[PDB]
Amino acid sequence: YDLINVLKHLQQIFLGYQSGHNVLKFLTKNMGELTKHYRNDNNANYDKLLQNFELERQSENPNNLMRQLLMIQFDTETLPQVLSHYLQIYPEVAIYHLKFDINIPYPLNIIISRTCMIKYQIILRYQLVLQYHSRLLDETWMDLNKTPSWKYRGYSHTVKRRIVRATRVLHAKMNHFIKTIMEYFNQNVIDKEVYSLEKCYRNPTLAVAIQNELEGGLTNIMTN
Amino acid sequence: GEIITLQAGQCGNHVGKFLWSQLAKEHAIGTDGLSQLPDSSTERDDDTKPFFRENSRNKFTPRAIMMDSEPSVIADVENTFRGFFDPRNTWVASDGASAGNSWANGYDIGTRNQDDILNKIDKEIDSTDNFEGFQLLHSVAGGTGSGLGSNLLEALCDRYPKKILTTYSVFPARSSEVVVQSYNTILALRRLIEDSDATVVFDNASLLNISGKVFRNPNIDLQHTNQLISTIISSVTNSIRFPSYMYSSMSSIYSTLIPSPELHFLSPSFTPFTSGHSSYDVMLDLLDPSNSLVSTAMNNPTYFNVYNTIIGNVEPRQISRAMTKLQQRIKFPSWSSSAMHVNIGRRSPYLPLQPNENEVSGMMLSNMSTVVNVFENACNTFDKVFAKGAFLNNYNVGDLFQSMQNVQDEFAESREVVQSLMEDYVAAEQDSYLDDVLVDD
Amino acid sequence: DVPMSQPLKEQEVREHQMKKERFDRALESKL
Ligand SMILES: Nc1nc2c(ncn2[C@@H]2O[C@H](COP(=O)(O)OP(=O)(O)O)[C@@H](O)[C@H]2O)c(=O)[nH]1
Repeated sequence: YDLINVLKHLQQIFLGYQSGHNVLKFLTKNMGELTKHYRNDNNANYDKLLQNFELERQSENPNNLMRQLLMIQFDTETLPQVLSHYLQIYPEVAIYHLKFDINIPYPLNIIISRTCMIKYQIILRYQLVLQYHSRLLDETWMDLNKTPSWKYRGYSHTVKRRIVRATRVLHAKMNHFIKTIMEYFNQNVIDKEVYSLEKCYRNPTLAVAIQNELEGGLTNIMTN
Repeated sequence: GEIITLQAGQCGNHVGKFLWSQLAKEHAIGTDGLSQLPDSSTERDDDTKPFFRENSRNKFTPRAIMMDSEPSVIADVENTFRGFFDPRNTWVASDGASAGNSWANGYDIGTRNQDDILNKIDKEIDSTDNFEGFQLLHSVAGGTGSGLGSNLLEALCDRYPKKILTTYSVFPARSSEVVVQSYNTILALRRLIEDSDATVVFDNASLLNISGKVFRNPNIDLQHTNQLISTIISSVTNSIRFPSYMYSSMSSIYSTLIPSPELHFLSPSFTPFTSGHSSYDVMLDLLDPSNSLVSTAMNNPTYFNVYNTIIGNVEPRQISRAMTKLQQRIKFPSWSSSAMHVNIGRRSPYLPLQPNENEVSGMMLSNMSTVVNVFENACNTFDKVFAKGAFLNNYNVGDLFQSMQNVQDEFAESREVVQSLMEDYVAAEQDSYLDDVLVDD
Repeated sequence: DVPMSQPLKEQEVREHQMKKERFDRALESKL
């Protein structure tokens, strides 16, 4: 079956394993409609994004069956709302409701259980939303440093301080914090799990142990 | 996200051929454009696309243009490697010439034929998928740098106003010629300072100090050290080429490397390797100024921004421990509360970690205050000679030809722009520089 | 007897497992 390639593909899909260019590719164009869905009704033109994704699936690798089987659905419930059922996660006392899933054939479905798919789905939504916001901030930085209105001269120190430097000081702090979180999540959480799984393929003796680790890692991520 | 590299004269093209060779090796893509990988698989874990164009016959050439005023240099690379270059995208100067190693020379070639260099650049962009910012390498003072590299930045700003301009700057005159090259350096910096979005400086002393310790021929200076510098300038795209997740693009990295763009030049630090160990030590080893690329006496500098990518047999627990010197050793950005950022892994699979290896290598770069030692050399030199009448009156080409008045004004205004860069390096480390930004708000 | 706590690692390990199970059970109960 080549389960290793299959799981590597699954990791490429939901954990962003070696997928930085794919997440940025996903955001490319799509961010334009993504910002509208929490500013619209459930009658929103979800189809436009779904078509963009379908078109990407047309322009796809013939062997990467895991991408071929990948689909996007929309919920009405955004991450913090759906996550309200988790005992450790507190609700607001709502931005994205985009979710991915995969239809798995029985030879694999017995491994790739619905429980792991749900965990993969929710983990990816976290990763995507964080990447989304991180990207908006990065593009904002480039807009700041490209746009002529942001490069004014000879007005006052009051404005150079209150508008330009103030923007850069806040922007940089926003950037340092959001990026450091992303770095943590990958470096000290996801990389460990991908690594652990690689360790478990070192001439494993038990199918179950592998299954337990797949679930193990997903929980380790979710309880972080 | 495609990148096209613009290679200026001997600086750009020699390092370029050494780099494309290093990449030819890292991707097993071939110094002759023929993949070195077996045909046993149609799948890959890398991404050559952004730097190399794949042909219909699975042959490859780099996304690069060699600079036009120095056809003998262009020929050196195109003829030595050939199969791994595409000469049809190369512009050659309209007069087949370079009128001296000066700003006026290349600047005039550029302004006179701005449209022709752009037509070659623009046509290649149309053949690629989503062009990502321009990559330029040059000697700031030279004919292809102070002259044409300066013109390219101006040309690119108007033709491609929506794209990122990133450059590599190498050290200014290393000899008494500085009384001439420092003028070119300053005019060049005016353009680099006003037009680029980001850059970096590579000091001759490190090329040579490393040379003395790494080659068994310690008399090596700029040649051959070009390969050492090409392994240094690899860390810039490894996260793209051997893709990662954390920092996979230009717009996603520059906001982290230099939040305040006027101080556009980074200070690299790198441990050389052939083409020690622990994540803990490779990170810590790069805090030592002897591994820096702008070495000086300031063993206690302040920092505005520090970033590092470690590639190899990475251990996150060791990284956590290495962090102790972030807290103890980096003089804090009292003016902005920045902190160090990192990225990890993605060793080329075709140059894998060897059995029993736990070694790692990587690049630390920083926006450091005390980097004036690679700029003041020109600013505080050309001006004392300039004040007595410019020493470049034998380069009266184009704008310096049109009037002696332009000669003196271009040099003086450029010095003021450079002086702003020097003033900004210093002002930036003062707490009072930015505290008033949010207090009076 | 001495009014003392049982060992700490064990207390934390139990907390980790209970937290992991709390999570897992949030899902096992429907899935
Ligand atoms: N690091 C490095 N510096 C160089 C190299 N070639 C020239 N330089 C430096 O570049 C400056 C002169 O520029 P050069 O490229 O030779 O002149 P150009 O051809 O007119 O652009 C001086 O600071 C030289 O030390 C090289 O291969 N490597």
